[PDB]
Amino acid sequence: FGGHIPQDVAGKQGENVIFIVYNLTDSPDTVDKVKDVCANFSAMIRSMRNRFPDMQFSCTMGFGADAWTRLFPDKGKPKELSTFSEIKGEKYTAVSTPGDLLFHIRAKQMGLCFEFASILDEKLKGAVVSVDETHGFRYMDGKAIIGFVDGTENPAVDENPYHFAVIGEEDADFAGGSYVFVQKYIHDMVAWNALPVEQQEKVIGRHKFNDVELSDEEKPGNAHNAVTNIGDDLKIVRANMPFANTSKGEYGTYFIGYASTFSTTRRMLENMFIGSPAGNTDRLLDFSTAITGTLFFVPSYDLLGELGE
Amino acid sequence: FGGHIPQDVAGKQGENVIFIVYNLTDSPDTVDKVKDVCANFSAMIRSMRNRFPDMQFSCTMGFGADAWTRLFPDKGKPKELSTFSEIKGEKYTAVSTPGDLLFHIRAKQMGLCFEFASILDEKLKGAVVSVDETHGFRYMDGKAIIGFVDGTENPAVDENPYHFAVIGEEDADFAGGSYVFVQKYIHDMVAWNALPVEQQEKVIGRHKFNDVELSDEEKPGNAHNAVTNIGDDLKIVRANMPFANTSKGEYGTYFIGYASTFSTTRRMLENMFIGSPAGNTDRLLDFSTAITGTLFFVPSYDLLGELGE
Amino acid sequence: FGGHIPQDVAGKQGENVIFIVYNLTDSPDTVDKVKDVCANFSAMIRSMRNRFPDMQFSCTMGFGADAWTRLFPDKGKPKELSTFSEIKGEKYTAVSTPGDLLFHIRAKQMGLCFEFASILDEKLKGAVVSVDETHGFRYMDGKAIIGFVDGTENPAVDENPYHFAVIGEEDADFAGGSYVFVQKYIHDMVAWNALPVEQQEKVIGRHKFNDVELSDEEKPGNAHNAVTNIGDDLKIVRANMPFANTSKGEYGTYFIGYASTFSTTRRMLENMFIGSPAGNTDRLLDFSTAITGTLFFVPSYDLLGELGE
Amino acid sequence: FGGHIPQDVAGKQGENVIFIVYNLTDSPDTVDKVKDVCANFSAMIRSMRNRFPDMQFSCTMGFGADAWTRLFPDKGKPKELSTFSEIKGEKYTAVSTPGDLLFHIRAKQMGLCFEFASILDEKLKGAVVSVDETHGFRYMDGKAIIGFVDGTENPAVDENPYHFAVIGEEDADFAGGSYVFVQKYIHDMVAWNALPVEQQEKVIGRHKFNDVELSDEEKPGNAHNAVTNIGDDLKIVRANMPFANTSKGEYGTYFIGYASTFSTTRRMLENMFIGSPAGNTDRLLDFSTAITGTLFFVPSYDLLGELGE
Amino acid sequence: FGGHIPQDVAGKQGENVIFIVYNLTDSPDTVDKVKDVCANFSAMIRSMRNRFPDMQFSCTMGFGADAWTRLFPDKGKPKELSTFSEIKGEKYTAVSTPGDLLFHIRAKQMGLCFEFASILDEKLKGAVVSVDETHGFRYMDGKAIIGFVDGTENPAVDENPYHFAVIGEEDADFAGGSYVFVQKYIHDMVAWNALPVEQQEKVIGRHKFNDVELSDEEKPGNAHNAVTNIGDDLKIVRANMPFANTSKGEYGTYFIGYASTFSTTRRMLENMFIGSPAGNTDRLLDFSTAITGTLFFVPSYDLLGELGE
Amino acid sequence: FGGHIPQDVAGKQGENVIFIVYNLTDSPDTVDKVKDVCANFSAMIRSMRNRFPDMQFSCTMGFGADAWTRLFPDKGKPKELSTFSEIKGEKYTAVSTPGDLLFHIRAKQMGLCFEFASILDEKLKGAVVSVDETHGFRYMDGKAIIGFVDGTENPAVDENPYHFAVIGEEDADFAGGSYVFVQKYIHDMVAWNALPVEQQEKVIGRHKFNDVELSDEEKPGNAHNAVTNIGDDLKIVRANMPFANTSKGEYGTYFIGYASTFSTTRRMLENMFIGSPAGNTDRLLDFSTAITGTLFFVPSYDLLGELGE
Ligand SMILES: [Cl-]
Ligand SMILES: [Cl-]
Ligand SMILES: [Cl-]
Ligand SMILES: [Cl-]
Ligand SMILES: [Cl-]
Ligand SMILES: [Cl-]
Ligand SMILES: [Cl-]
Ligand SMILES: [Cl-]
Ligand SMILES: [Cl-]
Ligand SMILES: [Cl-]
Ligand SMILES: [Cl-]
Ligand SMILES: [Cl-]
Ligand SMILES: [Cl-]
Ligand SMILES: [Cl-]
Ligand SMILES: [Cl-]
Ligand SMILES: [Cl-]
Ligand SMILES: [Cl-]
Ligand SMILES: [Cl-]
Ligand code: NA
Ligand code: NA
Ligand code: NA
Ligand code: NA
Ligand code: NA
Ligand code: NA
Repeated sequence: FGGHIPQDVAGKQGENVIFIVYNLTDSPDTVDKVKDVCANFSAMIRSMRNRFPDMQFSCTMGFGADAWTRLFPDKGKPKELSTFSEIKGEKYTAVSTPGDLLFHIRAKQMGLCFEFASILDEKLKGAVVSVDETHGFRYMDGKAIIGFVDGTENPAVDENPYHFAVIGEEDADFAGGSYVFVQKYIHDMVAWNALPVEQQEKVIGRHKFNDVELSDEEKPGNAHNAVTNIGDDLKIVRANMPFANTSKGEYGTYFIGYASTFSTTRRMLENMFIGSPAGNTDRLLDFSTAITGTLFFVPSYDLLGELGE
Repeated sequence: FGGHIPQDVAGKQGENVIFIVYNLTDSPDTVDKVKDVCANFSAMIRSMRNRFPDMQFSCTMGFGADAWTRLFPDKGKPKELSTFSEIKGEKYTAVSTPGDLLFHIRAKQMGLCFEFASILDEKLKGAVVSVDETHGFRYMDGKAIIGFVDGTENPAVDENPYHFAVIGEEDADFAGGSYVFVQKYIHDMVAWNALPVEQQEKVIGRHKFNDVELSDEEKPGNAHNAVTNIGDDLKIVRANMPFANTSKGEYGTYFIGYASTFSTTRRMLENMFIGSPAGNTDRLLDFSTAITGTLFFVPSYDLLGELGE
Repeated sequence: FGGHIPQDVAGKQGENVIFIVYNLTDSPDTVDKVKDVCANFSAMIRSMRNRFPDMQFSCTMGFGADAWTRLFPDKGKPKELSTFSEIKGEKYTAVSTPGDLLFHIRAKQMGLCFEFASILDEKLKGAVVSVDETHGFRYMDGKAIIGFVDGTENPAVDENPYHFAVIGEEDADFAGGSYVFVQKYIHDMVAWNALPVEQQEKVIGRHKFNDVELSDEEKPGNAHNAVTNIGDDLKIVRANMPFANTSKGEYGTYFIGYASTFSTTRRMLENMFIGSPAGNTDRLLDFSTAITGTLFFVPSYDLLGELGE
Repeated sequence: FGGHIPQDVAGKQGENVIFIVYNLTDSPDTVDKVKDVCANFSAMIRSMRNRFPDMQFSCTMGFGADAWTRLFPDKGKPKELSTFSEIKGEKYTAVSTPGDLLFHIRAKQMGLCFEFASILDEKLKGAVVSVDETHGFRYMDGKAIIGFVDGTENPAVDENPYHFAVIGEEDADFAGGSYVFVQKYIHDMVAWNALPVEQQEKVIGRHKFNDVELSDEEKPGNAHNAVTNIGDDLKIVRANMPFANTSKGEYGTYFIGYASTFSTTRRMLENMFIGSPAGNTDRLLDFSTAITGTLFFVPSYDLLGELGE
Repeated sequence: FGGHIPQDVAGKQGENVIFIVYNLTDSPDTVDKVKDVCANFSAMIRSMRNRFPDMQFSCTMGFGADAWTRLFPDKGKPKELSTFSEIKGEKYTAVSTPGDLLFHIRAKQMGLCFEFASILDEKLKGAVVSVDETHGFRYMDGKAIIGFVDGTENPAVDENPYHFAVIGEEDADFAGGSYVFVQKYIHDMVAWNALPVEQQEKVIGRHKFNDVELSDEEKPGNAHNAVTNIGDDLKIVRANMPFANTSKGEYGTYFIGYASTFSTTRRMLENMFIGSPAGNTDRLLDFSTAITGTLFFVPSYDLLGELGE
Repeated sequence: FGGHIPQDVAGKQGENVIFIVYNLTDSPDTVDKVKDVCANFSAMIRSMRNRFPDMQFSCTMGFGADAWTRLFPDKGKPKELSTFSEIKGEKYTAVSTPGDLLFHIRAKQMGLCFEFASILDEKLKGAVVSVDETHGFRYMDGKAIIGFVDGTENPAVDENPYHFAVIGEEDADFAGGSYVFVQKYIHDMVAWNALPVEQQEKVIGRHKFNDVELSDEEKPGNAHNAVTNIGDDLKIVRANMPFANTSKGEYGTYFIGYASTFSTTRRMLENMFIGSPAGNTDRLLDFSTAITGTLFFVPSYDLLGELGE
């Protein structure tokens, strides 16, 4: 990665997570306050890890396409950093919604995520407004909120997740960076829970209990893991973090996918929402509605430091 | 307690917490669905503790005053179970707000709280509407969100917390039960953080770093721990659980206090909001606004089972 | 329990377990060697717990009916300590098989169970021959090897498991003791795994994923949890510990049930193997074959010490 | 114990330990400062346990015989609280050395012991002078510094350690209290390490590897565990905590023994230093030299509170 | 390693272990079923590590010499992959016994090893028969079952264990692979335990308590660690995992050694069984009998994937 | 580092620590005994890590300037290995005090540090005399004993600590080595504790509660973190480990700093004790007195092995 250290874009999914999306304000301190956070970001992480070395603390910081150009007009721009274009299928739509800054905060204890987030609040006071804050949690043995283990397909063991999450020499000025895409999905849990397990397995493409992938013969072409694994060893590093307000019957998945090239993520989204071939849409979308969709660029630590100067 | 096993009303504060307050609906299944939960409540707890014996899982279930009489007209009524009467001081008000059912869910992992809460959602579908759901977290070494350790005054070590949290033979028909009072407080963190530590210590009545109580000579009469410790060995078992949406600058404390007699809690509230003497109000209320206030009765497990029959 | 301390008969199920059943030999040292173990049993447990206070070490020791009378002719005999009589149904049989001594060894690490067992081997050299040794393990979140959580029905939370596991003043000379019954079951995993989950749930009587008991309307009368919960608040404390040699396709459950009265266990077995009414047998027996069955008496520590004198 | 809650006198041995012995000064604040600590002692423990609920924090506080009478002339005196009288054998002497206050501080982390001790330092400033401070540590699986597991003989499993550590109705005014005796031993490690293991086992009376007690036939009458187990079910609760400055070749054991009656401890000491019969001294004293010896009274929490009034 | 990722051949020894050796059957599905496992092996590991990231799950898969040629006739063959030739000394024999597939499964919980093994059973049904299954456990602080710490000599700290366990460019077509040799040893524990510790130390070549290597002057030339450390910085990565059925008096060590070149392992075996010089055999073989001996090739993950195509 | 593996000079700070400084004696075994430790050092570490893989055991070994030349006259000498020259300011002095060997021992349990240290004592018997032994502990969330988090400035996250701690090709014969400097500081805790928090923050240069660095506008030029961060990306890897004997009112910090070049450490010391500009001394020195100061060279493991030949 040209000797550039990436942010934690190939990290495992935390036990506790905070996703914050901010929009910038037009205040006369906005650029400076954002740059203060850029300058001090790795120090804030150092502080947490020094204080709580066993709590697996991590935070990543990303920038929206318009925000990047506003904040950093002379820094160039990653080749694929452009506002996400809505993908509208015959039935489902991957919406494109606002967001200038993304913070993805993970730790073994929620109190540490809060601590970091509170300092961001203080440092960015007047410079930002909240677009979304979602709190997530690890559910059992890495299950998505629909009760199936998620993440087994992430590159690991015989592949290096950094290879798939981090920009390389194909865009050398931004090597060590990453393209991260987020979507909030709201589930129809009543309809999902009405499906027998065997039908749920056909929707997902893996066995519910033991997480073993369905055989080609058993796996339908519109299974979630069939359509989202686009092939040709093109992969991203994904979470699907549960969030919920059960008292209101609200159950969701916060999708976050880090990629060396956004083209992979976008192809996955095309396969899901349009279908390959057209109409062969992700069956899981019959139970899941995308209500946000935003692309951010996550710079290498080296670049982040330069941004803060 | 007349041989009655209490719910977990003298438990320590969890690492992760969900507070849910429901109102009952007028559906023709409402009483039956609530009774199903009553009947199966200890089984649901058994399941969690059997599956995750090291995760310190706990849930308590309580009933509002009006709800109790609606649901269980022939079961009698605890002597102090009456709708909380708002306490209006010259400056501050402890508001009285709605709530028919309370669930207080605690565990070492938020995913387990979610699991339990999702089953409550399913079992109570159509019988309830959400009044409030708040998610809390343990912050560092048991700090309240204002950065001071909280809970050291809870009866422990040389006193038995059950003695102070659980109804005894003074109301024998409900021995083993508890009166629980909840309040959501929203903090003015900007004003709080502007105070030097030494002034913050005078507001709280303990040292910030080492949690040592201020000496009588140093402790003001309007310190939080001066006014809320009402004396005569009358005590309750309290949490003040942090909650926050930092992206919106929202910082709060979810107060929950379990008592053998609500008269103690009410006297504490009088001391805080009216002052003893009048005007000697809790200085912490200059930085904290109560936005909910509700009393619930938490029956013994024995009684809970009878309620579900 | 007449002031008698029971052995660990209401303990939770260990992470690692060793079940050993010995027969006595006719050697001229047999009684003395057994008495040496009786005399030193609580010391051996003290040693383990002193050395490894966080490893949840436990061992229980029990005696077969014939063995008890051979070893201890003048100590009287528990009222229900008689060789188990085989229960033969129209289709299934709960066999009665040999065993003079039972050791049930549990800990957070298998190495500690081994340590204790090796010392028993040394102390009993020449006095015993192995009838069976089975090693078990906790499987996920307390699942039985058939993939369903087991043990949720064990008395806990609003009931005291000692009340159900320990002999009381109804047999005062043996108060603090327990009746323990063991059975090895071999499963037909191929047939079991061929069942859809919804049919598996009807066999067990609980939901597979969330361990919620089936409703009366949904639960068949021959479900495992219907037939084994005999009613009238008559209960025992059970494990169903997984064991396996997967390379040979061997999958089993080692049943062990501690009871204040063996009559409860025997009634449960009648319900399973004969049926109540006759023919209403445990559906789980269509997938599980009992290959051992033995009753042992587990004395209080006080009595155990006397036995060793 | 007359309804009196004892201090942690039957606690297990901590991972990290601080033993502090203070003498009182003649300052005109000495009694008041000591009483401040008495009054606030259980609060200081509450604070630690509230902040660090999983760190097994404990502290006990005891008073020397002369100090008790100086500080509390009108509180009466425990029947056996008298300055320890040196026990001089033909070869070895159990010395009697000064000490007015004892603090025995234990936790899973040394930093917590330090925290508590620093607050004691602050509260007692000018009122005390240090007689001894020793820091100890748990060594492997509860080994004493001579490489043998220690503490297995402590009452546990089939006996209640409080019964042996806590004063009962035989001295009702002080029920809930305890007699604690401390000795620092310095070892001749070079001589000890020169002994073959089999001879070391004869000195101790247990096997080195597996902690199994030697048989009567194998155990010499002067073995440490033979002479210190005085019989007739008279027992105390002991630690022998390792301490060392290896750079100076200094290896020691800090003995601390809590007893319901000091007469048991004193009889043990007679057996060790004089011998029963005379000359049958503890063989371990051939490798261990007592350099301190002091008796303290550890009051119940109830009494401690009264002392602080 | 030519850019090839090795299997976990330099892993530490698990807390719980399963060793399975299978023979292939002559069924018309055998090759395909084995290839299915090859193709899905890294996915099965990904699943376990995704679900249980803190449980240190690992599995390695190896092939016997004859099996390799049967299954993969056109893949070439590692230079040293040939059926192990029995080493017969004047007194002891390192036997050569059957085995086509080896699975070495390790984790912090035995239930996870079982899970993985059960899926192998299902996937290989009809294609294999069990030759041996042995379950092992970590014993105390990494002790072998003879009570001495084992594994300290494994390359680590100032050497890289992969260098010694993994084939390099000397056999480039198989770089990233490993030669693994397994032997089951049965111990004469009665004879071993009859040896004084000082003689046991001379058999092993290290001190029993502190694991310090004997000095050259003290260490006999036939000590286990003298004869098995062949010199010239030629090393392998070894376990000696305890296994036992104590009820039958059966105590064993399951030897498993991973090597970049089998020539090192074979030289070690020559030193042990024949002696260097002849007759200078491993003294530990006077207490240990080899009852199996088989060589397997453990391919890199890259190659394993190709094998499964 | 020329392919040389460094000792643990960029390790995190242990939970428990032992610092030992020895002087050599003039005995006729001194060189040989030191060389025995050199030869066996990595083996001793291997043993600890093999036995206790989860206890984060570490030890580093360093040599004083005079000692190096005495022991190893023909090995050359690191370019900056010269006896530390006392730095005397107008008010404060960084003293230079004796020491020939340094051992820095860290682990999650103090018993493991003791174990290692005891073996060093045995191996070095007669060859050394103790200059200092200090025991340290981690205090809360990595706080120095003055109650502020320390170590956040250590290179990490976006920098590699080895780059700053380890000698590179600028001194190729010693690449992989490190310069370590130790100082014992004694604090005036009474004066420190009398400072309001806001003044303490000005002395340190960070906020006490949240460890956030003071802004340039708020941070005085004589703040500890201003003067010790010398700039130009010149950094060392530091601990400031707490030690104390609270009973004597003794509170200290054991400074230890590992550096690729001692010139950085020395410049830091100049800034602290003399001031840059002169007189702009570290304000923390108004509360901290240096009582030792010694430089040691910590060789790579490769070189250490050669030294032991
Ligand atoms: Cl931590
Ligand atoms: Cl710019
Ligand atoms: Cl797009
Ligand atoms: Cl758990
Ligand atoms: Cl009613
Ligand atoms: Cl009211
Ligand atoms: Cl332990
Ligand atoms: Cl008898
Ligand atoms: Cl029967
Ligand atoms: Cl804790
Ligand atoms: Cl008095
Ligand atoms: Cl005396
Ligand atoms: Cl895990
Ligand atoms: Cl082929
Ligand atoms: Cl060969
Ligand atoms: Cl460990
Ligand atoms: Cl030299
Ligand atoms: Cl210098
Ligand atoms: Na501005
Ligand atoms: Na209805
Ligand atoms: Na005999
Ligand atoms: Na005074
Ligand atoms: Na076929
Ligand atoms: Na010499």
